[PDB]
Amino acid sequence: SDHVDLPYNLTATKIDSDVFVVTDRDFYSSNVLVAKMLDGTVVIVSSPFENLGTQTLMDWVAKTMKPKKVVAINTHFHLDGTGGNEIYKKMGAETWSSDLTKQLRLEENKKDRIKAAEFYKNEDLKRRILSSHPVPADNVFDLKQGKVFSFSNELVEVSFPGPAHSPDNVVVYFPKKKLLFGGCMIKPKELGYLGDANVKAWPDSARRLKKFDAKIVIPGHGEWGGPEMVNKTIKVAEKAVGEMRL
Ligand SMILES: [Cl-]
Ligand SMILES: [Cl-]
Ligand SMILES: [Zn+2]
Ligand SMILES: [Zn+2]
Ligand SMILES: [Zn+2]
Repeated sequence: SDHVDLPYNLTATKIDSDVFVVTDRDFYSSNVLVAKMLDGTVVIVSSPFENLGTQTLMDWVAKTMKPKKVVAINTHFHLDGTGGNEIYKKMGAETWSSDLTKQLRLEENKKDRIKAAEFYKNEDLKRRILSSHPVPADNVFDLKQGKVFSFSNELVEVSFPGPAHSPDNVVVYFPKKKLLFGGCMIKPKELGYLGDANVKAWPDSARRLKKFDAKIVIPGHGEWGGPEMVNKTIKVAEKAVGEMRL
């Protein structure tokens, strides 16, 4: 069997030695990367949307990886990105995002909760959303400068290719495994939710991802693939630019 099932319909799939994709199937099949470094540090990129999914993920991480330390990197300000911060903190993980991601999270938190919960089209999901209280990351770097983590010389590179799915979207590259977590700016079929998107800039932003020697590219939603994920995304963004007359 090619996956393991967790509570709240999370799925964990192994894509490499020490690398898993955990997918929150209740909330739009949101992908979270979990990569164990050689020195025992567990790096988590993105998050499930809310507290029950995040707690389920961390339970599974503690059990299966026995991390010496966990570092969680928010990819953008949406809930698939910041929705895990509350539980990441409570479970002793070190949470990181860009400054802009933190600011947009704080701004989003001012919006009327009830109205914002209407996006969700099943009552249990709405309830879980309202039951959580998303917070920004505790640690912050400058968006345009990005940040390189070093775990005993194993590098994790976070960088900002430009606005696309959102103004703050960052990618996470692991040069050792040639792994790019492109997040929600990887859209090989259709762009999806446009509420924070910059469609006109998206082709150029995705194009900057081509410099990464990626064996595997992981999107925010749906199945992962190779370097071609980026090229498809550019084609998709460019088609949208055309249809919207931008
Ligand atoms: Cl929110
Ligand atoms: Cl998305
Ligand atoms: Zn199953
Ligand atoms: Zn998003
Ligand atoms: Zn997303």
